[PDB]
Amino acid sequence: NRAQKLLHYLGHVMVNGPTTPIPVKASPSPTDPVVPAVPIGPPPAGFRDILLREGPEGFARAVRNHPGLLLMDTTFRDAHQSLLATRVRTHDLKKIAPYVAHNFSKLFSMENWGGATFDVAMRFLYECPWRRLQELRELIPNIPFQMLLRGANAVGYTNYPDNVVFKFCEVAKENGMDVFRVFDSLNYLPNMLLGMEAAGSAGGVVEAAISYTGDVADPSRTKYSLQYYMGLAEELVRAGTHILCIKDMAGLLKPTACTMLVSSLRDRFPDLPLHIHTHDTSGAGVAAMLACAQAGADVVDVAADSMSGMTSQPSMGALVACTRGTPLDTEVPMERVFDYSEYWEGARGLYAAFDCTATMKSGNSDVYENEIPGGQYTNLHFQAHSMGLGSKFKEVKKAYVEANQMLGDLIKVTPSSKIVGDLAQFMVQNGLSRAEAEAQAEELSFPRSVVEFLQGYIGVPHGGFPEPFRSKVLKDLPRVEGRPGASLPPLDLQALEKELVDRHGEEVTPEDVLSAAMYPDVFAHFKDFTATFGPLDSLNTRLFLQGPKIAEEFEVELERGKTLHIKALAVSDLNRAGQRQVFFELNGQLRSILVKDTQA
Amino acid sequence: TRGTPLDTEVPMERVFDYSEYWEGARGLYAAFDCTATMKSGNSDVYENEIPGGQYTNLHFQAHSMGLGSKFKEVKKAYVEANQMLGDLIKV
Repeated sequence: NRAQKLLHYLGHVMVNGPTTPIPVKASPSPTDPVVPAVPIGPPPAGFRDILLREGPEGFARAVRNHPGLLLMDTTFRDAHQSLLATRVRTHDLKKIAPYVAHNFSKLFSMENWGGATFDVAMRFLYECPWRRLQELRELIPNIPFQMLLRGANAVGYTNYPDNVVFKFCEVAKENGMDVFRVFDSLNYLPNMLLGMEAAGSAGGVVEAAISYTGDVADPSRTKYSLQYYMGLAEELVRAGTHILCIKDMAGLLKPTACTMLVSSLRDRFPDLPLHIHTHDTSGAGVAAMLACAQAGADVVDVAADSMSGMTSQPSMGALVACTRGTPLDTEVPMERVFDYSEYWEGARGLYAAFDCTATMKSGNSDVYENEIPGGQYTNLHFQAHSMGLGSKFKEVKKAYVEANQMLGDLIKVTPSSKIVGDLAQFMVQNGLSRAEAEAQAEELSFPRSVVEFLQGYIGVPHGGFPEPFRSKVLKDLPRVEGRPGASLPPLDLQALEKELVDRHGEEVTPEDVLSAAMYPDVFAHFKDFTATFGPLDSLNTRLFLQGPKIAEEFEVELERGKTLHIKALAVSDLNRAGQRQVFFELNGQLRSILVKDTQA
Repeated sequence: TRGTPLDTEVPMERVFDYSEYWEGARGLYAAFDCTATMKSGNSDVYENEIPGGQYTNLHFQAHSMGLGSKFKEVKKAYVEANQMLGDLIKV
């Protein structure tokens, strides 16, 4: 039934390995983290109260006129991709919410979702991000929430019908999501326009970001000029925004660049709040970060110190220590930060089998010449080292820049980063050179992602795309021009709902429908896997990944009344055809279950 | 130090290949390493005043014998121990 389901799952776990590959021969350490104590009464006041009480622009004016500085935490989304394979369960995260709210109250809001919030939580993690965000609201009625959003594509890598994004924003407002970060990988203006328009139409604060690239301090850089960025900012604010941001996954924000860009932003709008978000990858996050904070910055994005350094965002403890005897007046009890960071350090030791510190043990430099996203850099290095790519993985990264150059130097975050990635992968695995690729490419085959990009689904960049290569490779394929969202006919989601109901549903809800609208195959895989092995989100980290050691007693809580105690007794051996018998002990019941081995 | 009068003027390409070489040679001594034990550079170095060359083997011992939760008590009385020996400049 239900308990027998999870027992079957545990048997499969013990006999086999985990479904997700384990690239590195390592096991979780036997050191559990320590939870500091907090009171039971209501938490101190943050900024969610202002939104629940005042209009959004009134809140923005209050923030702009608020004396000092503010932080907006990000320890749920970006540190995952920057450091791990974005493989941190909600079980570890359902133990901090009482601590932070009852202690921290000056935080602006929280970042929960982002780029790798669905795929990894649908491919290698068997959880539901909808259910992940649904119950996070009841524990923090103190600090609002924000997600990272992609404009043209709703949550995927290719453009989708606009009304899909409309329902996306509507349900995001309905469930408890508070703030949006509207942004698209390229500078295709209609993408940002549609994203902000949908965010406003759904009803809620619209916060926009602009990707930054290159050295804005050098006049030699011309493709993304100085006045280019201010023109973009002016036209978007003319379209109507609440807070402006300068997006940096590459972490190339420089102090002189910092001060000049912040000054330029501040002249024409010393009225709207300025937002910033970056990755302390090269190791220069804090310095230029505080330069921007001193100059004109208002909202700051930071994660915990245990997931700091390396490639992720700057630590909150360092800035609080530096900006305490400062007019910005952080003025938050900073001793609690010690125990919070130490809790997270204790919790980090579990996922030692996968991390960016697997082989590259130190922080990532050379992003100033690689301009690869850190959240994607860690994933690339992880998968390559899983494939045993060592020093030869150096050239795997090397082919990326020429792929960009042949495709034209364009800004890349969600889709285009992956497109250049697998394009360079193919380009280098064929052992190809640039001269012949430019000369002869029509006969040369390419991955379907290259063709999809060349068709024009993502959109036209600022600098355009070369005509000869697309003409040679595309042959006579149809070409999509303008906004593909308008070009793509709107599709009825009611029929998809009926299809999913007829497949496995009778009370299913539309959030499942849109999660399938990500990709139906992964949704079907997840649905069958859950309908086979049992309900998740009651199992520990090492229990999920490594498994319970023999003769070890454990407790798992799923419902309000169903309490159970489990201890592992023993396992049988290969009898005739990989059939094993396992004996488990419940609180008062003891049963033996057969499990099917597959290595024969 | 690029648009500043400090004028580092160091060829910044060879620094890269130096970095990857030193990453390669660092992995040779992979049996014991600070990063392997302590995952990332951390705060709380303020009230501890640990010398740089001592925190390594100190946390080494702490997590080698499993004093993850007992390491905080080591630094809890560290200030009091020093003040018993008098507030001292220590190397």
